[PDB]
Amino acid sequence: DEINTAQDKWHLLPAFLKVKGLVKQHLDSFNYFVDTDLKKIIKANQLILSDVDPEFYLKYVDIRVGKKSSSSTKDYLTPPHECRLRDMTYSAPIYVDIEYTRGRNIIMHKDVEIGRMPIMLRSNKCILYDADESKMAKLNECPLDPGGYFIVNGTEKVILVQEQLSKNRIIVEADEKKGIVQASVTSSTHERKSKTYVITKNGKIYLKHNSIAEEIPIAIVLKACGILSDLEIMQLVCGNDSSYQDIFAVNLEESSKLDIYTQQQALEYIGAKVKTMRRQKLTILQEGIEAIATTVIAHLTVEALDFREKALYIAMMTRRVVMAMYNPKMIDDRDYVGNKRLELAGQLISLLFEDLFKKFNNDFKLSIDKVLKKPNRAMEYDALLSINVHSNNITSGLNRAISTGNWSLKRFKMERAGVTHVLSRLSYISALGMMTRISSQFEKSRKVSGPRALQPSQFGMLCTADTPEGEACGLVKNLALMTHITTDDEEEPIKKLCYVLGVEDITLIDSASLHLNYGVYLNGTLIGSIRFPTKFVTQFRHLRRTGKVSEFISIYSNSHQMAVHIATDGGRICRPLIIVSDGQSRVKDIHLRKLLDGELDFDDFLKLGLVEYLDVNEENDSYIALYEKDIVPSMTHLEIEPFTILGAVAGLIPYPHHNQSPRNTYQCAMGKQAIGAIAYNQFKRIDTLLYLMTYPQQPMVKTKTIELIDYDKLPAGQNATVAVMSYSGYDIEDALVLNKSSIDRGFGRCETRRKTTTVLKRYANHTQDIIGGMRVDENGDPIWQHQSLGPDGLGEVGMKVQSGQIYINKSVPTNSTQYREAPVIYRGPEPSHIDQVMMSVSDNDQALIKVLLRQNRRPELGDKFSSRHGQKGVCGIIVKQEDMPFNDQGIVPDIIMNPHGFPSRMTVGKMIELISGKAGVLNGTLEYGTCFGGSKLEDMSKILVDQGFNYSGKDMLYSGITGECLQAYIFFGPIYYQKLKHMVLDKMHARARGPRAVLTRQPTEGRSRDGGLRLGEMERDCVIAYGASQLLLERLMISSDAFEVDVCDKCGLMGYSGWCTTCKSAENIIKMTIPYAAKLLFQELLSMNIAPRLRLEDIFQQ
Amino acid sequence: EKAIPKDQRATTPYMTKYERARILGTRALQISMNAPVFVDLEGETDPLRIAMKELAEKKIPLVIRRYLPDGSFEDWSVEELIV
Amino acid sequence: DATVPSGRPETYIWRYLPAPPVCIRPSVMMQDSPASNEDDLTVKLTEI
Amino acid sequence: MIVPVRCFSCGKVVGDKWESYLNLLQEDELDEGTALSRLGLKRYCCRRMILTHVDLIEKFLRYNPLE
Ligand SMILES: [Zn+2]
Ligand SMILES: [Zn+2]
Repeated sequence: DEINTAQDKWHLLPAFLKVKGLVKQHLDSFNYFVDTDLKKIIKANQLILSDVDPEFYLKYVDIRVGKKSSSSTKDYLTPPHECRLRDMTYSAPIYVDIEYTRGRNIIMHKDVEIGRMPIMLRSNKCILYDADESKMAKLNECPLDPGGYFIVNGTEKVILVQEQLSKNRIIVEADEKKGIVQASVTSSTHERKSKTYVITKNGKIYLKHNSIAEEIPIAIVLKACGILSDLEIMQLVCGNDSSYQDIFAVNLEESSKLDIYTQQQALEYIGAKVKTMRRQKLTILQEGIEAIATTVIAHLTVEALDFREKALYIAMMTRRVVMAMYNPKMIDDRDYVGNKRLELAGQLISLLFEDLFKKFNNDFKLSIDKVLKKPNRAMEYDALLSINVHSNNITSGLNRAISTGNWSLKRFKMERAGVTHVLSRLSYISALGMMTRISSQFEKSRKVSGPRALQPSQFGMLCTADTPEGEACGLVKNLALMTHITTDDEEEPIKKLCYVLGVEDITLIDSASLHLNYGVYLNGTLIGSIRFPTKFVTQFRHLRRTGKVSEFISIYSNSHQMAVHIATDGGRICRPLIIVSDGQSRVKDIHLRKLLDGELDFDDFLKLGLVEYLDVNEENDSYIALYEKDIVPSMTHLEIEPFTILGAVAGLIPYPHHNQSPRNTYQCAMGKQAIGAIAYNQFKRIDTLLYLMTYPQQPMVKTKTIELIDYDKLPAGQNATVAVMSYSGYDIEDALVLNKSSIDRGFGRCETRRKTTTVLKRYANHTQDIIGGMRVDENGDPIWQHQSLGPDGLGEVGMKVQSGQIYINKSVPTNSTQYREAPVIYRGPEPSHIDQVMMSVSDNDQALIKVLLRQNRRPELGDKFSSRHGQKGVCGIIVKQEDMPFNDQGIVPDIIMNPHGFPSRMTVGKMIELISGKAGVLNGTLEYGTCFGGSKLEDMSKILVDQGFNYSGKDMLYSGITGECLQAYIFFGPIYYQKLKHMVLDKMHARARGPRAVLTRQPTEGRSRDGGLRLGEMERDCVIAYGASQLLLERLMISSDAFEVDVCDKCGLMGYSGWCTTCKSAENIIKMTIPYAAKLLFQELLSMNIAPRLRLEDIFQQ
Repeated sequence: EKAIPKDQRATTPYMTKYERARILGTRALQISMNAPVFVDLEGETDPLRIAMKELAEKKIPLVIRRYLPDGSFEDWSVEELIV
Repeated sequence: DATVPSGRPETYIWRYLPAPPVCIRPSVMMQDSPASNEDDLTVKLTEI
Repeated sequence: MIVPVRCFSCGKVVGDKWESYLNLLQEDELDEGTALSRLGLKRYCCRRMILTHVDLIEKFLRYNPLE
């Protein structure tokens, strides 16, 4: 049956994901790091030298990760799951070759190790790279695990994708009330990162820099940058425009208002304010400081007697400020996805490694100095011992940064946290959506919803539904399904190609005609003007399509600002689109036939110029068609598949285009919390917490994304027979009615698995902990606390452990001979079972114990369920099967969903899912609820009628309690339901009296520490508004912290034991009750010398 | 500090909700401290329910002292305060 | 008000530092090392 | 993991149908619908129990720790 390209073009998406997976940002970045950036760091810090002994140079000639040149095969790595079990870092050694000179004129190589690099899972260096599920089984790895994260100390850490503003790009931003216009560029070079503002103050444009002490008049800076004619300054920042010249004439005149100027004079004016350089090279404080003042003023390094590039950069920035002054709305939008760059795990680790390597080299040079600083006996033999002992700092720094997420980089001088997060293992989709997560840049002024807003420019780049609730809402964003993050491409050959294509260099042109033709930019930097900009852009795109230039290079022509921009940097988000030429799509189904045949993979669609990547800025010039059936000749591109605008997690929702959007976002939140299957090795894992469904079912109505991301292989939920009807009155406000005997048969059954880790650590006095125990009573019978312990003192595998029983019998030395008991007690409301006890050693030689406790859970009142449409709700009643309504065949619902949850939430996709799933089970087929598609409702109705059911899914039911026909037909069929991790068994908490804080004497704050429930200021306001004074006293003072203090009636100072201890009398000591917090406040005030003296009076005596 | 005579009392002759709640609480506290009661319990063992019965029979022996903002007060026995 | 002692304006000048009760600045048992750890206010007053 | 013994809704025994359904699909290949109806799974709840089951036990057994 012949290929119909209007429907088979979606196969480009599976072909794309077959070679560029969902976790590809991480894998590609780590591969690029360990394959080029390590070499680049080594080349940068190639030689480390000492002041003394010029007959000594230590060279860094080659670096490698995980492989020596002694053996062709790679080094043996401990498998990642073994690292997870033993709480080790999954790492590979960092091998370098060294040229260090011997005293007797000897030059030699070596292959030495300078630490361990943590290896991202499924990277080039990972043992899991190219394993075929048999190697995966042998290694105890799930083949469906995404990879893309690290195992440091047994913990799965993902370095989340970070979203920042584009570096080295100008952002114009106006203001109101203040009436300033501020254009800023963040110049992030390799060695420095500085911001160069161009402010407006009192109608005059100024330049502001962190290094410069004062804001400088702009015409002074333009003269200092070789543009001194004072007429071309006007021709550079205004051109021929009466308004702009009028705006800028003030600054033109203020150039002279100080004095008339030459270039060197303006340079001197610049140099008089450059603050300092930590008092080194002090002999340069002259006109010769302007040079580094101007070469530090931006990211454009000028290394000669020409300032054309920097001068025109400043002039263009000033022109932008002037255009914003004349016409607001000519400012850049900081929340536009074209202005954002995504930095990745590879770049992060590259910066971290370069800094740790610099610290390593500094310390190594100092150690070399110490070794060679002796008069005699200074043999060069084994200069590498200090490298055998100082190599651990690289390993330690990498491990610490990945483990804590704190990145102390001194060179760039910033301390950022939250870089890495623990890989959430709540569900398979939870891990997958943890990957493809993007954290937005801090200091966003979170008081506003500017960045929190969903941008139209994120279409097909970031998931439209996968954003969190709570505080983070738009601050966390997720990658869309079919995207790509560009890589840094070299701008030098591209600039040469631009010159070849008709761009006259920026030095051959005059100022008068500069704003007469389009100017060609390159990463924001003007490199010349172009005649026929559209022809230039077209030829550049032809070169990109034919493979002459890189496909991640984007060109776009801006018409308001007459410019042709070319971007080559990494961190741009882009997606493939089918090129439309002459009103025709270029795929035309012969390529689709070849693609389905197996040859002609996705990258062939680029190597033949049938598809191309567009970043956000190129879409500003494109004209994209959603479907081939609506291509017009004016269009430029065709969508490969419009549902790719949703990410991986939102791809679980069936018919998301029939729902109100907040419900889709809520499902994005709930699916990550769905209990289901975790991995094929989920029983070999020993994890801190793991919720597993006993009988997972795959959804009756899946989507294309579900099978793309393999959620149908590890599903989280069950297909509940659902009747949408009001019932029993325990299903009001989202509460659910659950069928007992569906629960009895295993519906909604799940287990909790929790891990407890102990270390039998070693001590300075040659002592260690022990697991001795299992003591008995007189009969020889084990005592109750050791009932399920076993001879070794580690809870037996298979046995039930109840609250109070010991499952690890850890004895600690009393003088770390004698052993104080520190047993591990099970403190659980409900009994657990011991299913795994793992005995092992950690990397540092000492025993490691892990005991996994499993707890089977049966659904109860207050357990939380959700239906992929944001309709969550607790179980409100569990009724017997006979009380449930039944149809003609005796089918009873497993769940009853109240009908009042539909009219306001407007989740029509849930109804369509019910009908599609019903027709699907009757027909024997799984149906599809793919976004902007899926199984058609009328075809499902045809199946329902052909099977004997009503087309609308409404069966006539009988009441279970009366037996009569219900007077309404009931919407009745299968719906996919998820049991969420939130189970009332883990939430129920009750405190009468327990631990109190040592400081405040108030009940603890932790549900685990038997804490009390805070009665806050708003509850206090409510109780005051009731006028319940005695209740106020009881709740706040008497039942939180009541202290019977002794108060002196002469000095208002609290004493003790009826002793004023300032009057030393015991005469005037009154006894009264005050909050211990008040007593604490008085004692703290007395500390600061403040004397809050209490004045008393008799309660009675009228 | 002066007691306004029962002849001329300006405040409400109606027990307020706060006065009722406080009277019940005080009387229940007294009963929980084994104070004798003046109603037929009929199986009641809870001091608050006993005190509610006494209030329903208007048998609570307490006096409301209503201080005016100037400092003077007037005394309203619980029996005379109408509910 | 100079009726009472300490109403003098010279008492507002730090001349004697009162050391707060250790209850105000408690020492937490079994934190990190087996050796007992102290707290910020106590360390500061030791410096003083 | 392994096929439920009983349909969650009706309580019909479906645990003796999984191997025979697999055999009907693999050998003498039939549609899923006809294979389900040939086993007596007429009610759609019973059909769901077999049609949507994911046989994770066969994957979990690849990680046998007592090989
Ligand atoms: Zn006193
Ligand atoms: Zn059934």
